[PDB]
Amino acid sequence: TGYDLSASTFSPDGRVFQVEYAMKAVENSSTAIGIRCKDGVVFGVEKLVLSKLYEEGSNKRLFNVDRHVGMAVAGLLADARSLADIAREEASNFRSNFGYNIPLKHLADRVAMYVHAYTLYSAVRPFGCSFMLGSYSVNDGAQLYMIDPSGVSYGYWGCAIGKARQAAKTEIEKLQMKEMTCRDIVKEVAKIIYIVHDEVKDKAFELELSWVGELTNGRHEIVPKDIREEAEKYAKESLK
Amino acid sequence: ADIKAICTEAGLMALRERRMKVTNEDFKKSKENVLYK
Amino acid sequence: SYDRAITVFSPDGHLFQVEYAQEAVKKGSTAVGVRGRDIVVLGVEKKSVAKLQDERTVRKICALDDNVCMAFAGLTADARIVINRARVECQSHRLTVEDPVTVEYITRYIASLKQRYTQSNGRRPFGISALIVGFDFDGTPRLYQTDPSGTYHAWKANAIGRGAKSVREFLEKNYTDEAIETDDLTIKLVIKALLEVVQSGGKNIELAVMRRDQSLKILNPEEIEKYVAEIEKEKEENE
Amino acid sequence: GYSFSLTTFSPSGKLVQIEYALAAVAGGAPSVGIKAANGVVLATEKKQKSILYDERSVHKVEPITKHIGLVYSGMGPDYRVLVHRARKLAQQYYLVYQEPIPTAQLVQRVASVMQEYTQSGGVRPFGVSLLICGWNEGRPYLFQSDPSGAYFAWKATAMGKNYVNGKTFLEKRYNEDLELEDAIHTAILTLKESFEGQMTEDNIEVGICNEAGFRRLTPTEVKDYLAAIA
Amino acid sequence: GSSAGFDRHITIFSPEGRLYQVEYAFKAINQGGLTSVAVRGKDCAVIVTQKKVPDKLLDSSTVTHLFKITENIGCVMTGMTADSRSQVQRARYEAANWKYKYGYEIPVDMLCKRIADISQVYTQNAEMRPLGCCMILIGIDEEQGPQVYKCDPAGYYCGFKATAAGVKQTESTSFLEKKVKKKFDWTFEQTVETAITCLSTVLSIDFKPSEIEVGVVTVENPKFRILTEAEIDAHLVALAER
Amino acid sequence: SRRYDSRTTIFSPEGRLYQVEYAMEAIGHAGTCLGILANDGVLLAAERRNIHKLLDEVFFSEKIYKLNEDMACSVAGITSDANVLTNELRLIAIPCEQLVTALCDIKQAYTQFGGKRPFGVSLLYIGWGFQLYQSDPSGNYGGWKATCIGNNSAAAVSMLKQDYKEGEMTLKSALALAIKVLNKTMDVSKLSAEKVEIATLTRENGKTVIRVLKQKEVEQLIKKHEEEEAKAEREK
Amino acid sequence: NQYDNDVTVWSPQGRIHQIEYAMEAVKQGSATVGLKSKTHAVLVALKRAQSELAAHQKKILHVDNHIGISIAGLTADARLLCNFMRQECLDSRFVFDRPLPVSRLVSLIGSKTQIPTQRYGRRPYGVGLLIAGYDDMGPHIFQTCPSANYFDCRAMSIGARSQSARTYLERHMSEFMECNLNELVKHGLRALRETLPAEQDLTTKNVSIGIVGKDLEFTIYDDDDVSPFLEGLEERP
Amino acid sequence: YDRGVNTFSPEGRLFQVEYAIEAIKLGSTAIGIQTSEGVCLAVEKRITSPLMEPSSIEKIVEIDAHIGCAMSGLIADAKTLIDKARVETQNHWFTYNETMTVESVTQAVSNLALQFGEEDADPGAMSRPFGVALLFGGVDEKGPQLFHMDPSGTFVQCDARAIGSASEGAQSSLQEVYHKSMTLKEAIKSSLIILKQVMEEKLNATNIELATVQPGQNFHMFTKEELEEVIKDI
Repeated sequence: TGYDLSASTFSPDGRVFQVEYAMKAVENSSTAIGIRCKDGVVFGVEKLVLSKLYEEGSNKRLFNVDRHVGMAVAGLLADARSLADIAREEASNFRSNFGYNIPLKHLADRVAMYVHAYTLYSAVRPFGCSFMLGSYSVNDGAQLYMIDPSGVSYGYWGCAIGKARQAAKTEIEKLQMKEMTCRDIVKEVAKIIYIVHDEVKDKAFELELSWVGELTNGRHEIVPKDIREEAEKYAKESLK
Repeated sequence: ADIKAICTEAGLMALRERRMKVTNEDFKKSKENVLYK
Repeated sequence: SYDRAITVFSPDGHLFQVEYAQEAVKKGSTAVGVRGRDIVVLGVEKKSVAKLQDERTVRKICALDDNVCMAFAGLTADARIVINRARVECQSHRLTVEDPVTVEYITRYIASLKQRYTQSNGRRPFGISALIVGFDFDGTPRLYQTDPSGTYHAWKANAIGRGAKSVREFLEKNYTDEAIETDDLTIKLVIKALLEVVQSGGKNIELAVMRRDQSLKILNPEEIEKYVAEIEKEKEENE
Repeated sequence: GYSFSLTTFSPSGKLVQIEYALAAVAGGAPSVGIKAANGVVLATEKKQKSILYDERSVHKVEPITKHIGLVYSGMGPDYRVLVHRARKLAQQYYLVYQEPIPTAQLVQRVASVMQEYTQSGGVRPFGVSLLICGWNEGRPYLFQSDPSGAYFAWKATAMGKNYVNGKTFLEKRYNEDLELEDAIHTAILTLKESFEGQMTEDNIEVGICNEAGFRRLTPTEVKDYLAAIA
Repeated sequence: GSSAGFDRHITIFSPEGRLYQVEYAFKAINQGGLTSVAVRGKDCAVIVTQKKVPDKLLDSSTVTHLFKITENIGCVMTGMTADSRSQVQRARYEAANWKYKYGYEIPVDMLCKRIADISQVYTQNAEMRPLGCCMILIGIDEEQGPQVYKCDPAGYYCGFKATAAGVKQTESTSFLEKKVKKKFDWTFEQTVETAITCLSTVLSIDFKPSEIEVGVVTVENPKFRILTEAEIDAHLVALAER
Repeated sequence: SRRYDSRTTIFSPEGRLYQVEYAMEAIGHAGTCLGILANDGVLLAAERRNIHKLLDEVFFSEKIYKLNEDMACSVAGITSDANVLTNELRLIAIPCEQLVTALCDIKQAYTQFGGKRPFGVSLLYIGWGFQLYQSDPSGNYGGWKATCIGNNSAAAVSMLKQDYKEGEMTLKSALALAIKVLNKTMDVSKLSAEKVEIATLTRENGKTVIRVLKQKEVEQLIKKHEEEEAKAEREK
Repeated sequence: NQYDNDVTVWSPQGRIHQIEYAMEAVKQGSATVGLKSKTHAVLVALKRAQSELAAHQKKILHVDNHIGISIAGLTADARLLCNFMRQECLDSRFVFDRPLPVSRLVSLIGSKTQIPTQRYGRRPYGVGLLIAGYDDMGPHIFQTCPSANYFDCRAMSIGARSQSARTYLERHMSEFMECNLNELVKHGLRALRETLPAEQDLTTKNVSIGIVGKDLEFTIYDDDDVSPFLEGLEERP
Repeated sequence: YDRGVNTFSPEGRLFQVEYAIEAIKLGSTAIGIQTSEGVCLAVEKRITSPLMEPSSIEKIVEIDAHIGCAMSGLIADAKTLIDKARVETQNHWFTYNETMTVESVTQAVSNLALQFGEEDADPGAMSRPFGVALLFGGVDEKGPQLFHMDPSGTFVQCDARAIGSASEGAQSSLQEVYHKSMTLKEAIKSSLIILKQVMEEKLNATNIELATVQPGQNFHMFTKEELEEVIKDI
């Protein structure tokens, strides 16, 4: 009909279809959940292996845009990596100008505007990835923001992005995330990922785990393998 | 078509003036009708 | 800036914008050039001669330099840009090499300028074809023809314009060493070639000549009418 | 940005986008300008769709210099862009000549801006027609700048909705001996024929130019003029 | 409703003189499904909008359509959330630039008059789409007093005694028009009450002190503040008791 | 971008520039503009289409513009595009042919590269020897002894092709010829002075004089021609 | 369709057809196999000849002293990418006086290739790269896609009929780590044999092998130098 | 049209690149043979009129004293590629005081191909591919070498490559006559035999071009007298 071929054209109902179509790429990717607990944020991504040939660590959907802010992505991975570099350069510029680690609220509000800038013109296409940014500091506290391809950034207590987002959200709501800590959440984040995974559908997933909290001194790090395996065992046992 | 229209109109000018012989003035007034206006 | 690919390859492998530009050449007035022994000749059909038109301003034969002149066929506005561009480069070559430009060089530059417009963003091809004539520094007469694609060839005698095919067929049969023996015979060959497509006669013929160590000379209508009488006279004795 | 012209010639030799821009002008609020012997008047229908709108917040009749005024008929946002450009252009003339810009000179500069958007790439013509009034050399001036960029010197004209009948009304009601006050009376009368409902001091905007310069009539002043109508 | 060419895809005129792309941006304001109401009183201006938190997972402290453009100027955004933040960020930059360049706080009228100028370019150049958001600035002027200005995607702008934007804009406009007809210079308490009532009556929600956001500017304190749930509950309690 | 591009500066399959031809159609619907060369001066008679009786008469001429001290021009087509070309024309100004060629290079540029629409203006130039020039949106320019552009230009050129005695014309003969040619071209049977616009260029005291004939002077030309035409009626 | 003419148009199914169309250029290219061990990372390529009177198109290109790639797709696009990675590897030596890590290089070409897949009028790099390198982290085999998405692979095969080699690589992926250099190259040659038709065979003319190891520079082997590797493997059943 | 220049087909083909490849089939047939004694280049002028001077049709171009190029397809497009080749050469000589290898010269010209774009390109950037196939032939450290270039930027060394209108027919005949160990005289003779069979006109010393680059000797344009000597046989 021609109303959906550009991001600079509005549908007669006032909706930008190119941005909506870009959101569909996120809904075709594997789910990535992030839960904000009392003293941090834990990121869990269901990372499938399309073949046994890829090494353990390929297609890392968990990025480190700053020493205190993580990034869990869903959708097209190339634009996820490009937005990770944009988030990386936004944090570096903030430190090089103001002299301290960039707040998550400002980082989310800054990267989202770059994402939004690609949803206005026909010269560029909207980003095909949605990502969650998590951080922890003693002053600001645990924060978790999700930015969609349109450019909407909202703080979250538990968020899920991907094809199993809707099922994952229901499992997150059961959790009393405002009271438990990171060490307890990492077990549940694994459990939610294993529950929403479809074994008859696309199978052979690798559980990617990351967190940032007071137990890491406000530093976003990959969950240690020893804790990660313990979380994996708890998740597998929960499926009976 | 313009040539035939020039001649046909030129004869019509002679028919108006009740003549069988088409003059240059009849053809001259013919061009200003079919080609112009 | 407008950066759009006007000239692109057709699926068959043709540059249609180049081909369409060549079609505009086929709608222009017939220009005929004959390269003789000691003289080079350019003959251009004057299309329609309105009595109220200043014949000086409308001129399809222009001198790029003191030893090189060309006649074009196509879009009149497009040609003038090429002529001015060539005229500027004629002086640039003269200031650098301290020698008048050879007929190859100004033909090569014009053809290269034409090709650049068939492979540049935002530019449509020039819709004119040029008949470049002149003398080199050694006095060798040279005649060259360029087309909107950007290709150039040397011709003993050639025609461009609406009646190019018929005149070139005529030139294929009458261009001999005898027919270019003298300057007058070389002049008569162009008129014979031009009269094949020009209907009324010498009134619609604009002929300009250039001799060795001499500037471009435009023939007055009486001189052309004098020549036309000779061909008409020579036609009777051959019957 | 797009580098290709969005206004092109139709096969019948018309700039079609310009004609559609003029259609937007014909759908705008009526604007009437009358050039009297001692001044010029500019009147327009500043009627809002509710009482919630602040009438005095946005003015359709805006001054350009101390002696030049604008009033439009067409798209509101497009007129504010042309107001700033005209005010910028007047300052450029004032800076280099140290003399207030002539009314005629401003129209040419403003119409050149309007013409540019007809030929420039990736842009549409302004959907307004500018009625320009001024006072130079002790003589009143009134001009109209169409979306196409062509400017006409008008003794009395009307634009916007119902402008065809408004022009006819001015034909039988205007003479070169009209004074400024009678021109205001005639300008209000021209609006009234195209006006629907009742004309208050707030739903119409009047601005006049004389030797003292251009000033927009306050709602109190317009009320006094409106009383003479009834 | 005639069309000729790309008059529905780029900001070019229709045969009848219409910009459909700009019109479609107005329908984009209703895509969020939220209604905002702004009411101006004798010495205060109030912006009221509904906040929807579909799930407890969302941090309700972040879902805010009320933005502090500067200390003395606040706005409520209706439409696309992504486009709204860009306008707010653009409005903040222009407010800061005005303070630096001119030495005094930017007037409310000139703030959108700039913003409407930016959004007008979107309606004239065809390589970008209009921002599908509506901006309503409220602030206390030095001399004119309380000011309310709606700032639409088309580059239009006007002052308002009481305005509304969103899905229920015309339903709320009729309600506010009736209240203004009574010609009452409302106090600060009354302006909040009529703003809450306007959103309450039109939507028929009977608001709780977690479902709307109230931002007020008063002459006594010409600064823009967000009403807390405790402060917002006092007005809702006052509404219920009367 | 590619979708919305009209591709103004491209070639039609027949080798034609459609935008140039369509612009040339706009001039055909414009006001009639004449130009006649004489031995002592050049004139430029243009049909006035701004003939509304509420139109103020403030400018020196409506379609006749002075480019430099030695040159005057008249336009036909989009009047807004004419202002751009006339403003540029004064910037370049110098010989008459040089000025026309310089502008025609600008006009040809819009028909070859840039993607913009061509300048839909045809101009008639008069200057000091005495010469008359006509330009087209394609940038094609040519000198003329007598030529016309605008409404019924073909009809006017035919009249000039028959009644322009080459070489043996003064201003008075050329001025009278302009009125007679304008009379048939115009739909008005009277052709009052308010619907026409005549400007004459002459050399006086070693200086070029560009003067627009007053309404009183034109009425004498209309009166003289109508009596001269009525004199021919006495023959029949 | 209307969603496949540009790389900036999202299909209603959340796909970019121009990106996927550029991905098919790799599938049109000849098969290359890249596999690694605990100490080596080799590349085995099957060169193609347009005619028997023309040479076989080179498929393995030397990028740096420790990094080597095998191309698959548009040769001109491969040179544009290979020159870029050559410059970036050279720039690391000029600044840090250290070899550029392979993981840190593919990220750069994964971001360099992402820009054209998002801007109007640009096209994705119609080439697929199999990057083999050695650094402090050990041997690496990276596969580069025209979609600007790269994979850190134990053993990958790209090109025409490459999935037949992916099967062989998957079956014998367990014995890749502990096998020596000679056995590692033979596995790639055996894997590359699966991409050939039944009547064809691995010959010195159409086989190129590139090796990078712990103490070994990246060297490319050709017709004369493939003989020490080709004679070991037995004829296929 | 709606399609841009840098657009991929559903089969992974660059549309403009494939279309430019079809343009070569409309050009004249060029034959290049690589021989241990040297590289021979043959091409047909395709005279279309007796008045046209055959000397003006230069389809074999001296790139340098040790390398020559034969062109087919759009001759006007090859001038830009030839000029860059003649500029890239003498730039290697300026900086390294040595003659550039034939492979490197072809590689440099190949990079010019595919450097065409519509948006986000330099003002001097090209808009369409070069619809000309080049046949570089010369002598270097590796001895005589013949390289074939196509509008796709793909260059490859060829023992005996025929490009142009009769590329399909001449290549089949080339395979039937080419052996690795022959003399240059046989290579010149065989190229003329194949050309004579594929030309529309009759083969003579004025409608063809023959070029040889021998080791020690320089690039040499065969004259009419030299051409008549080999044509008089067959």
